[PDB]
Amino acid sequence: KAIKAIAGYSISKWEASSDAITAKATNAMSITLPHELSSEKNKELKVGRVLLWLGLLPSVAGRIKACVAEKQAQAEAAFQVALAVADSSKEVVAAMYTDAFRGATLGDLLNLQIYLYASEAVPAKAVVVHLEVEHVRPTFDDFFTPVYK
Amino acid sequence: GVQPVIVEPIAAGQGKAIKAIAGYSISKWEASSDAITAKATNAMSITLPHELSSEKNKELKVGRVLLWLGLLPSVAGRIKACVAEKQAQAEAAFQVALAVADSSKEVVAAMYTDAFRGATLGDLLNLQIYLYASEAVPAKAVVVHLEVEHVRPTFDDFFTPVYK
Amino acid sequence: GVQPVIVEPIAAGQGKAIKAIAGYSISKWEASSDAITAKATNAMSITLPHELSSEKNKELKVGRVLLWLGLLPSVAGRIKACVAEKQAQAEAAFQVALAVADSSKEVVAAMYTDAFRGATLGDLLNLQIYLYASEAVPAKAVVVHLEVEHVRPTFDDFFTPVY
Amino acid sequence: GVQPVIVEPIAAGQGKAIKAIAGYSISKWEASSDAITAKATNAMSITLPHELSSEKNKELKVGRVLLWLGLLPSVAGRIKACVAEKQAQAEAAFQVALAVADSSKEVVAAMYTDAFRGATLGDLLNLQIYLYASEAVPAKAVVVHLEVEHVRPTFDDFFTPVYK
Amino acid sequence: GVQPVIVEPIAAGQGKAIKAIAGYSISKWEASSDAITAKATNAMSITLPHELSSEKNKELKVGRVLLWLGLLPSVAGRIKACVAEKQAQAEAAFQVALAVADSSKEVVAAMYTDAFRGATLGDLLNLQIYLYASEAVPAKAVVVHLEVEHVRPTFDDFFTPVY
Amino acid sequence: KAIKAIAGYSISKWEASSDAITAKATNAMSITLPHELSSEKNKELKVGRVLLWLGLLPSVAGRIKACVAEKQAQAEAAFQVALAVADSSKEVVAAMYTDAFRGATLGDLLNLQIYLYASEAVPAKAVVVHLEVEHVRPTFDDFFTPVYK
Repeated sequence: KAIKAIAGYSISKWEASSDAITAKATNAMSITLPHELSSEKNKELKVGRVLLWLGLLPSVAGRIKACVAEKQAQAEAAFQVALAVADSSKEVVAAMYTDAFRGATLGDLLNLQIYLYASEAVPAKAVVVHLEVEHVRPTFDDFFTPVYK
Repeated sequence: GVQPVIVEPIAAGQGKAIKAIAGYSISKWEASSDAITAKATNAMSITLPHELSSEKNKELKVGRVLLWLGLLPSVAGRIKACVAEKQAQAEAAFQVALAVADSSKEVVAAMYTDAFRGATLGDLLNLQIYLYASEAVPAKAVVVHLEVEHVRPTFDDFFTPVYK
Repeated sequence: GVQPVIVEPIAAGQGKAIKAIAGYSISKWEASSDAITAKATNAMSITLPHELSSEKNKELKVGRVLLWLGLLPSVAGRIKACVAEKQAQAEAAFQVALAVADSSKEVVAAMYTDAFRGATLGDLLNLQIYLYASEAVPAKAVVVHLEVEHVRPTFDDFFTPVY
Repeated sequence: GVQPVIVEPIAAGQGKAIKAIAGYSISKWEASSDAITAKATNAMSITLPHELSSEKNKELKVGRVLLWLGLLPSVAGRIKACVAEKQAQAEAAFQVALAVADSSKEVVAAMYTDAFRGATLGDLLNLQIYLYASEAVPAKAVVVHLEVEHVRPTFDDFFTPVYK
Repeated sequence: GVQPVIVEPIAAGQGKAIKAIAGYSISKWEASSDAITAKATNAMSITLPHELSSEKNKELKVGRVLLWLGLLPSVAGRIKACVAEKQAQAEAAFQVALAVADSSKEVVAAMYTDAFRGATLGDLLNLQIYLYASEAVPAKAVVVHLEVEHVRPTFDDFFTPVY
Repeated sequence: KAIKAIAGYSISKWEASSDAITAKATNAMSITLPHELSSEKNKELKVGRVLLWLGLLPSVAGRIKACVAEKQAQAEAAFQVALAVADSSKEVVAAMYTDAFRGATLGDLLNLQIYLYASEAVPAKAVVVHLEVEHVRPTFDDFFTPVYK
């Protein structure tokens, strides 16, 4: 089976491709909401659980780590405080945050960042980061936009 | 069975007024404009009053929003306006707006019944006002009026305690 | 389902007349205009009729105010009128008015349901009438009619004592 | 029979707040001061807010009035203040005042429970504020806060009718 | 008629402790001061403790805020403190504060019952603490204690998963 | 999901950074309570379960082990008697002590030590040790300090 969202909650999924990475280097990528949730009305919706997993090219060599944390002056120091890390050298390359954000809002996610690490040279678009975020269902999504505008 | 009716003419300012829902109050303020070039657009920021600019008061939920613009009796041209999110392109806000106030209609106003419902008063600072003109217009020639329904502030019926 | 409906055309002078609220009466007077420059505006102070200008009656409350203007039939163009507070700019009063009377529409009128509901007849001397015209207009071409409802005066059905 | 009691100490700003009577609301605003000479007095006019300066709103009855003054933490001297009618002599207003706020007390405030009851908001413009200083003080060194209980304005829960 | 009454003297530490309202908890932390020029004022930003600095907890509502300061016993003079919004003038915050803590009185404290009732813990980062002294005071001589009551956090009695 | 504390119990979390480590060397670090639990009144509170996990820098090479045990004359000999070890060469880098301390007090934890091991040179602050301790909730934590002091 799989994990089902609680009553009154929906799950939104999107992805973001990566840039080039150097050796023993760590990039910081900001989080961008999908356009359908970018309004001020929808930035007030609560957040439940958040799941991170990534997909590498089959020819990518070396160990790739990733996590989501708050903004840090030193990019590498994020991994010491993150509550879960997606490491490509174990059975499950995923990072589940079941309680790290439960109660924040979608507008709060713009204050977070995604940190990627690589021990070997990585070209552009080699890694794809998948983000899945559970949140309160939008209040009006079963109505047409009124015609008289 | 048919039914005959008579339609009664209505004078200006004679219709019914909208009433706020329980637990809410309506605050009003207006802002001036500056010069607009022919076939151009302007972006105008939204600034709160002083009495609603404390951390306590910027946590009040928003209801409905009304935007109506008053202009000089001698301005020639077509004026349009809307309220939307901040955009790189000022003219591109009209392509996605849910209500546009156009001066060449019978009612020059726009009602946003659901676009900003559930936001907070402090979130309103992230919205802008876009203003278009068909022909060149000078400054102060058009005034925009903004009316926001929001939760009634909790403590406005109490004197300040005397022991400071 | 669908209901058929017949709309009956009406002539001028057909239509309801608004009735004053209980305990109130309506007083009417008019003001004549002077020459107006094209694309300019005029301001003129409200003058109470001689029968309401005493201290006894300037303390009565105000309900609704109605404005309507009657033009010379030869006059053509566009005339606009409004009632507001005294303004530094004559034409700026149209940006803050809650109603404007226009001659290019079918009903040339302006109704103020709550703009002054609760003031006194003496407060009307603090207001002004603003008149705009797109073309030049000679004097005595626009007559401004005002209708005000107010609390019914209490001691007026008496003769003046002469003993 | 005797009765023993314990008196509990109270911290600053810990007492009860006064609540307005039915049908009334409280509006607040503050005004700055200018330089005061040693052993001298100043007369400060009273100006209404903008939202309460229409003919409709200057007909609202007044209830209670509270005057409390906040001053810099570094001002040396004694400061007194009162609200009274306009007078030829500024120092002579303290001889007839019903409540004087003196900075050398535990509670620095004055309550006027009956002096101005039954007047109107437009009548308040006829009153002044008198301010005394024992030693020389600079400008902006003392701010006066004024709180007026008055009848709740009738139409603040309604949207403006759209047909202008 | 007249009732006799005996007043019982109390020692320091005797007196009631205010209980937090249902559904709320109280978190306490302290801040140390630095050198203060005589007849001058200092401003210092509120820093949340590390256990409330996450996005999850900065969305909790605020009830009451209590301030009290503890001095070195050798320190003499007058110290004043208040919590307000950020001000262009450091000392102007005392003219708009709803309470001030003074060391020349018996209780050196300041209670804010409604000044911030309804804000968020993240809004406290928009406020500042202002400290004034009549004489010169060296660093680490005033310790500012803050006590804040807020909505009780919901998901904190769990271990961090490690699967 | 995650593991919830029993009735009448709360969980306190803190961390301590590491010093430099030599090759095939083992350091001993004493445990320090948070300041809010350091009083004699709060040192009498009972202890439930204790969890240890650590966060390395992504560029740290070599195998890092860690455990908490009693004071030992020989530092390395702790790993032979510890009931759980956090090894950075397996799926879960964590050490759970579900019954090793259940019944002791917080004052007893000052008699324990944390032992770290490294097979390669490690600079200062490279490892961060996270400690999570379940204990009886303090008896007075919903009251203000009385004003008249």
